[PDB]
Amino acid sequence: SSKFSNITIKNFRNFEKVNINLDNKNVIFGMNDIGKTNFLYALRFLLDKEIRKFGFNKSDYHKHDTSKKIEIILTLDLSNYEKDEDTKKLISVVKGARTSANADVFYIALESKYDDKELYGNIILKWGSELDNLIDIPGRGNINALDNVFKVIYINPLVDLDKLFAQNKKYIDEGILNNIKSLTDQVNQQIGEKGFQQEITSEYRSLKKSIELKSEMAIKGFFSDIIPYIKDGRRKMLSYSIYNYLAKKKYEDKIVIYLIEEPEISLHRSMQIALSKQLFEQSTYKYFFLSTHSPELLYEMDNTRLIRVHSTEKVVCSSHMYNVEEAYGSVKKKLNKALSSALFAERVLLIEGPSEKILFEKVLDEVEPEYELNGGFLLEVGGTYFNHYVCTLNDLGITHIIKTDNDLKSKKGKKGVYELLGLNRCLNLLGRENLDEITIDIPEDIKGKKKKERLNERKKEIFKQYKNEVGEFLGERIYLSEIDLENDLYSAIGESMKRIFENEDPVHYLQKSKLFNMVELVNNLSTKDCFDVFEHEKFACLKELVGS
Amino acid sequence: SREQIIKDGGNILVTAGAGSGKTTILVSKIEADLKENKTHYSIAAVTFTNKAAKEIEGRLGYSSRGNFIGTNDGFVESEIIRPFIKDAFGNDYPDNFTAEYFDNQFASYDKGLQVLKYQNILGTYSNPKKNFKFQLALDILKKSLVARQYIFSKYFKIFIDEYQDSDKDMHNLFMYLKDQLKIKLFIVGDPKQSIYIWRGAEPENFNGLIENSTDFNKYHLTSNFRCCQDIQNYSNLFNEETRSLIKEKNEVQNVISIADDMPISDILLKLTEEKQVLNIEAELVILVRRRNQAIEIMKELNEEGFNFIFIPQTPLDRATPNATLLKEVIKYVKNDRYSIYDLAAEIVGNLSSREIKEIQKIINELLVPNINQVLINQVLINLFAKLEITLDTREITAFTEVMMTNEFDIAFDTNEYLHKIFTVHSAKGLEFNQVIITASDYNVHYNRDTNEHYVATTRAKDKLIVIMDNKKYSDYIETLMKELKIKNIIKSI
Repeated sequence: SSKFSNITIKNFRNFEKVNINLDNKNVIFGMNDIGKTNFLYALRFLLDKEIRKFGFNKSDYHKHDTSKKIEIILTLDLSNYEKDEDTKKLISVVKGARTSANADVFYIALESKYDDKELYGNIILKWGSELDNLIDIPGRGNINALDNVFKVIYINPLVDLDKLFAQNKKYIDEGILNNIKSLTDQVNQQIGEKGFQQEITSEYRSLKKSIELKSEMAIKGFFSDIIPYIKDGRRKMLSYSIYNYLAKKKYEDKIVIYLIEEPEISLHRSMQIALSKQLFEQSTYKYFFLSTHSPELLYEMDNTRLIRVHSTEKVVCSSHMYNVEEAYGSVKKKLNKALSSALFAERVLLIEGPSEKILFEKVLDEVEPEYELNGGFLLEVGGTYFNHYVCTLNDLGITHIIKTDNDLKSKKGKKGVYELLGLNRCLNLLGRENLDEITIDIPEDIKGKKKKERLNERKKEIFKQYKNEVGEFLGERIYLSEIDLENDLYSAIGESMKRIFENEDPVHYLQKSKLFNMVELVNNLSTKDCFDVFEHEKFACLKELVGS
Repeated sequence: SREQIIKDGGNILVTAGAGSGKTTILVSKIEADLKENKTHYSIAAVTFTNKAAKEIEGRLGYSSRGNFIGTNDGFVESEIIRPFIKDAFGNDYPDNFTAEYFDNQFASYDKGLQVLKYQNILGTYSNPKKNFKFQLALDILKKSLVARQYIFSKYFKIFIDEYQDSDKDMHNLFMYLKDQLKIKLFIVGDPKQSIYIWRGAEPENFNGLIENSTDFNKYHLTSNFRCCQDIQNYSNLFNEETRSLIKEKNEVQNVISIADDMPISDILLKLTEEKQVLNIEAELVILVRRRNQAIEIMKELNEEGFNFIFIPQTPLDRATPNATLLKEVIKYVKNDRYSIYDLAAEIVGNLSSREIKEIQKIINELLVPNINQVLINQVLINLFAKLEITLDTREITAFTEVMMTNEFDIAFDTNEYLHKIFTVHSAKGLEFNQVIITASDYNVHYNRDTNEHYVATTRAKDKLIVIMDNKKYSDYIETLMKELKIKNIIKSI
């Protein structure tokens, strides 16, 4: 359902052989800053006439090897031709280069072979329906048929608004203009109305065989300079405001593709969210490619493809089609802001709530305070299932770790029925179906602390029944507690928790106020306590997060 | 009226007549739709002759929309047949084919495919009523999916000129684009049988659309659209059918009547200097019935300093099927600056460079001087034999007579003169800015010369000057002004 299928880059700079799936809206990010920039340049060379005329240098070839040929192919999908207007744009120019047998697909390729004597390898653009017999894109002079289809707008991080406005002023009443024109000449008559015009001529005439020297603008009219005025960081957003209005009117007849590199540069965090809303929520930017290091620039992300360039020197690329389902729509904004910062990390530990974050932040601080520097990240997920977070992180090649409590949820409208919520979420990551809800018989005289302890006994009983299902969880880096985190914490530092709280049952007291008591616990936690919790088998997720 | 015509954005069927009303409205309708539509879709205008396509392209201006302006044959060739013939029929068929109109006539559609597949040329059908190129183009569209996708993606509306000359195979393709591909069609044609038809013309397909088509929106064009309202009122009052369309105006200024009391040259000086109702810098032309009446007026004005050149009606100036083409052959023979490409542009279809060289060889026999009447007739038959057009006996003698003498040279001269005098039959076609006529020429009581008078009145564009030589002429005006209760229809000096 997207015109842009995938792009292939062969032997171009650090790209040995890289295949990346695509969509209308694409966002690229990762550690390799060189790979992200070369990715945008590889798209410009294929589609931007100004950057393509310069040809390939020796450095652009992969590993500076001129024998290997540079090849950049863009695969397109024309299946939605019946209801896509921009698809008909491409068809009208391609004409007979398509075949009816493969009418759904169309290829746009860039081939380059290097000449030693000419010290210069030219760029030959081919297209066609079949990848085997691509034909040269027809052209006459400095323009070809491809330049009539696609117009590439590259938004530099740093831009002067007055300079770009001078480019758009020309194309963007008459009886009124005539009065302004005659009045413009009225300026020059009053300016001359005098001692300098006559003395510079007497000096010029003796020097060289009328020197009036009027004033600019009045010669060419008021339209020559019409720079804007509002009523550094603020004017950057007005340049985007010009781009939206300009490109639609100027390039309505062709497909416009935006290449936005690092737009968060010299931009406030609040404006980054404003730009993110305009990129995804608004239909103003139909097709763009975005390179960003800013998590706040993805707060409003939806219906986009996320491309992650790996930190390795091989320049491996992992792409994910990020789409928020309608069921998650009521918590979409909360979910995106938490996941946006996790895309840039290397290992993400899925925790439930803030009480786990308060504990883990203190424990990690004593054991390994540089865990975020090396790519670790604590992502808290509350109320929702793990599938949306795991699918996005898995496709992007990000190591995901899950630590959740074994919980039971009472079904509404019926008493005595409890859903196996803790197991179902871990089973959902493995693709298995939700387990049947169970009914446990608790007497009416058993309430409060006595009631909770009996429910814990069912959790331990349920945990033992699915002993093999837990075995599959550990292979998938899923860590399901027997009862909950507080009981696993008691197993690691029971002597410390009893001394810290002086209460004979520290687990019961910790769960009274989970946030406050966890803060009270971490304040009195010893350094050996943090190492004991870290080294304990029940907390293997902390060892997997640091990556030892 | 015309404002109601251009506003319609759907399928438009236009009935055009009297000439030039079709071309000006077509160019204005095209450039107006280009301004309204900002999307990537383009328009396509098709004309039978290459001159009409070049005439439309010059008035439109820049075609940065990718709009196609060309010949009917060149359209289906460059947009349908050549791009998608290999998709429709396989890789066996060539896309570098060369279409020759005169050579390689065949009997069956299967035979022509072999000429294109093996002999690498696109030949015409032997039957004039059946078109092979349009039968091939329609067949290619049905066979090729990409061909249908490209036509829909490229053009949103198609303009067609002189639709009454379109054959049935040519008509089937246009209806296929409207019915199946849902492409808007702007159709311009003449419902009257007239004199000029393309060799495979069938007026019934055009007439059938006027009668039974619910999709098209029918419109009509005024015959004297270019003439001003005052001249239209004076012209339409002489014929009963035309008296109903004109509407009275409170003030009449364009039509001037002056009784001829002073000599002819003095009336010209009186209108030019004493009242200044005629400008000497604007083109002025005078109407006569016979050649002798023009000679005596031309000679009388040479004595008074007035300089004039008089165009006489040629033997070819006659309503015949090949009159228009025969005159162009004379213009190529008489004038050296008239190129052979200008002559080929008048020929129907987009002739190839090789076919142009063969036609040029036949006509080069007429460029030698003093080769008598017999050889002119054979060159003419040889010329029209290639075009598969028979020639009327009187058309041959009319062509021959013009070739012998230099008497009718300026009538076919490429140069243009400001002040002229023409006969009513001399410029039955072309229109002039300001015209002066005399009343004694036309018998108005018995309507013998009312048709020649109506033509005389419709030639003037801005200002018409009538001399009231005949009392019976003025009586017919005053009598009908009382029947219609018209106080003023004429401005008298």
